[PDB]
Amino acid sequence: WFTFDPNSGHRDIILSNDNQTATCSSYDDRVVLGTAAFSKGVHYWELHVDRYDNHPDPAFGVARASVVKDMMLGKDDKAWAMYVDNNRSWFMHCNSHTNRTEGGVCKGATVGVLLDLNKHTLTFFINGQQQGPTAFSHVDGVFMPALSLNRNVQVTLHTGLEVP
Repeated sequence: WFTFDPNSGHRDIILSNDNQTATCSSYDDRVVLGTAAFSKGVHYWELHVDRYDNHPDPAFGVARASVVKDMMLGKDDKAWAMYVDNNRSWFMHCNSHTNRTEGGVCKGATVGVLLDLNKHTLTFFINGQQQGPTAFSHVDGVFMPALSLNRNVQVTLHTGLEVP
């Protein structure tokens, strides 16, 4: 179980619903992290897309605590993310794009994030279906759940979820 960390986020992040819900005041992407740090075991969580207006690229994944908070997740070397619009996703890390996958998100979609620190992998799901191949492998160290979004998106966190 974790929530959004109100002390982790860019100041433009807006938390609500006992810190289970996030949006942003900015049209620029801003980061917020979860209250959990993972270093072992297998973790799965979901983000429900409460609101998706226009054509933004919210991003979902995991990060080091020192991730830059005022840019899309995966623009620096401290986050591993899937960014996704209404049409398609990309995987991003270190501002490098891999594995474009057709099929995106919309209001009512769910994004699932599977951080497997036994196998050292990060895998994404949309609406219960794996999105692309395993996104990143040989992932090591300590990760916090991460989100970036702007004012065109609102997401609600669902945690304490059984691994599929």
